Amino acid sequence: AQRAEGPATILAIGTANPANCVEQSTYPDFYFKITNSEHKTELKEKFQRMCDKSMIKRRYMYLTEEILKENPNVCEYMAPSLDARQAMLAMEVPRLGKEAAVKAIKEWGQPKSKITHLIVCSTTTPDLPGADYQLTKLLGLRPYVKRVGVFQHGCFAGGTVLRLAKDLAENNKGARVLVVCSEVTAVTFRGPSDTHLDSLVGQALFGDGAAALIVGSDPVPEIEKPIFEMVWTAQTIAPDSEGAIDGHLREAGLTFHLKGAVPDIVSKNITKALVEAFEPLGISDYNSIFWIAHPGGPAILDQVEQKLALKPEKMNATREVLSEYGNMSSACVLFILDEMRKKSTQNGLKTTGEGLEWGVLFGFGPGLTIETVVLRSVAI
Amino acid sequence: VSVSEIRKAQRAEGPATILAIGTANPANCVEQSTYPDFYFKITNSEHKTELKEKFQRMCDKSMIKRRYMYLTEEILKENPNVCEYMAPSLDARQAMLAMEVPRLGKEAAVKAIKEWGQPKSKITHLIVCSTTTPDLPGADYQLTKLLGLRPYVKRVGVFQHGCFAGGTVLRLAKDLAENNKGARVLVVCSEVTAVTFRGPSDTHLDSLVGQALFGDGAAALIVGSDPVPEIEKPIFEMVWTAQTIAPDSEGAIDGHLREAGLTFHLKGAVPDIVSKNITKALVEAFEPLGISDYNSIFWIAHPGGPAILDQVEQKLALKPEKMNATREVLSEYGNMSSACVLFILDEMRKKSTQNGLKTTGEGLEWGVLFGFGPGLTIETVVLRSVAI
Repeated sequence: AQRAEGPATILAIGTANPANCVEQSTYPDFYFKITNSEHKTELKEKFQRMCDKSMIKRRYMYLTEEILKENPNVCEYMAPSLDARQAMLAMEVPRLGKEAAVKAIKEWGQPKSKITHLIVCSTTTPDLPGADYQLTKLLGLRPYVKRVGVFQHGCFAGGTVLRLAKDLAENNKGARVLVVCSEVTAVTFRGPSDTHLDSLVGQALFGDGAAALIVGSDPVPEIEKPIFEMVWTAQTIAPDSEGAIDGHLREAGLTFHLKGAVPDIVSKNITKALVEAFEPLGISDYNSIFWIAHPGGPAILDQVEQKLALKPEKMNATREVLSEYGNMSSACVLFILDEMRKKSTQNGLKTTGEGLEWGVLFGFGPGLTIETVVLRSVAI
Repeated sequence: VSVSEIRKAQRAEGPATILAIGTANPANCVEQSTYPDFYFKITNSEHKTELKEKFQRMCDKSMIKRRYMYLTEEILKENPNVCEYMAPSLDARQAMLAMEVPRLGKEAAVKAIKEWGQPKSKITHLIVCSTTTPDLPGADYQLTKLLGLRPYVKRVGVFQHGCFAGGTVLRLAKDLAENNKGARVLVVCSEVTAVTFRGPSDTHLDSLVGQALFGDGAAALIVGSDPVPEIEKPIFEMVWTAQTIAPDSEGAIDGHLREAGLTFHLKGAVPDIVSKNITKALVEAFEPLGISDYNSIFWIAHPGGPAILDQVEQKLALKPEKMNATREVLSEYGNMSSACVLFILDEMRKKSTQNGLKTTGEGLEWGVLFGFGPGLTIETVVLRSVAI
């Protein structure tokens, strides 16, 4: 009587962001000023076009004007600054993650002493113990909670944590898994450089945020309220994409090397992933399922939409999150699930999935990995 | 189709079982008896006569005969900051790990797959563990590339967990294999001291003890539920798992990844904390089985240090033979972090076969595996042996 009976189900969702709201319209002037680069006028025009095409209205950042003034080495492009950044991360990642987790637990409505497993995900973690240990302490969870830390996986990790939570919940009766994704740009922020150009795109897209979930099989009637059910999962590496998205954790912090073929590679490989997931269910109409896609950038969304001839409405929840929060790495897809279920309830639809039955969630990231998670909605 | 019908046809049936084990170590073998002279010379610290005496004592009582290290005198001579106690050297260490962790891990994996005997294309999941990883993609990606596994292998990287992670990967493999029909999980723990090696300091004796104990190595396993009779060959079966944090131990073992690489800091007495919390971990795991005599089960314990083994043995009044397998690995390889407990499982099963015992667990039926590490974490895995 140790294994569970039904499908792993999402029972709650909560999110959080740093208090500092940064409007995109005025970021270019701010960015080039704080990094003492107002004189490279031309390079500011390149960044100007990147922000105008980003389709982002605002982002939230732990890094404030004061903190940047406190750390000149972080404002240069490549200066020794890892130690300073690790200190910021050791405090903020767990704090922001706790804020989101508290809201998820409140929605769930059960004692925190009932949480049996914990999965914590962040692009990087500064020490040993990892962030999972820190969050266990800050939330006051059972000392014997089973922990798993997911670090340096990157932008596709929203799918990864769902994939892990599914097996932990389904193979253990009574198991209730707290999942937390917390991302903070203190590890990636740096000054502009007309040489390292691709590093510039991250400064125009990346933002801060955290999202938490409670996942479990065999929901208790009325006491717990299902939102979405997980059905099948997969992970794969796109062919001829090595180096498409690289990252290096060094003494100058974390630097990225993402080329311009990214949008092309993702969209060209999206069809195979969909067939692998839905052909077994006899589903061929991709406008008949609800969508959740990691908004790595606007181009990825435009080409997937064009490639499959999706109605513009399919990418709505995804584009709404990109517009109001920017690219929060692993946390994005979880924010999108929240936006979709809230919007559906708001407009009086019949299911948490915009009134539809089946859906799909995609994570995209380093090693040009594509994570796929098939979902099913819940009535009303 | 309904989700219910899908779930029913998706799950596996029996308990996760270890089907093969393989290990590997760097080619450079370092004798312990003469390490003090070697270490103080390469770090240009021969004028620290008193400090060297202390280190000689540490090495003499470590119960380690030798270790294998990727770091050689030639490499050390090319990286001057790596020889200092705390100088800017992370970038150089990252380049070393980027190559060695995946290379050493692949060597062990090839041996495990050979024993298993089945196509590499049938591996559905991959778990790679290492104290740290230098880039994005993580080491799990590189191993997949080096081995040529199917691109759709489901991967999970376990980084910055530490010395207790040997238990962590078994705990994860248990759920991945048991909840997915046909799943075959390749598990790899690869540890390289290039990330922790540093010069001696008379104000950081805890860092120095680490220089006397840590060694390099990798271990690989194939784990799966529902073994094909007479084709696949079960070695050990997993029964139950647990993880806990010892009370009042925050600070006992901590590491920091910084510009000077990875450093460790201790607080209190680790051996005492482990030995005082071990009985409760055992009672909770074996009470349900009706076992109170710990000399009646086979043992696998993370050899963090010789003192932990001595105190555990004394606390439970174990016969000398109980720790044979554990002490053999500590003696022949040193503390290889997460990989240790996996080397011990291999030693125990090989010796049981060699000396004619009736089960892979020294002729006994039940056994236990313990992992100890940062945030004073204790991982417990209950095991059942296999006949002959």
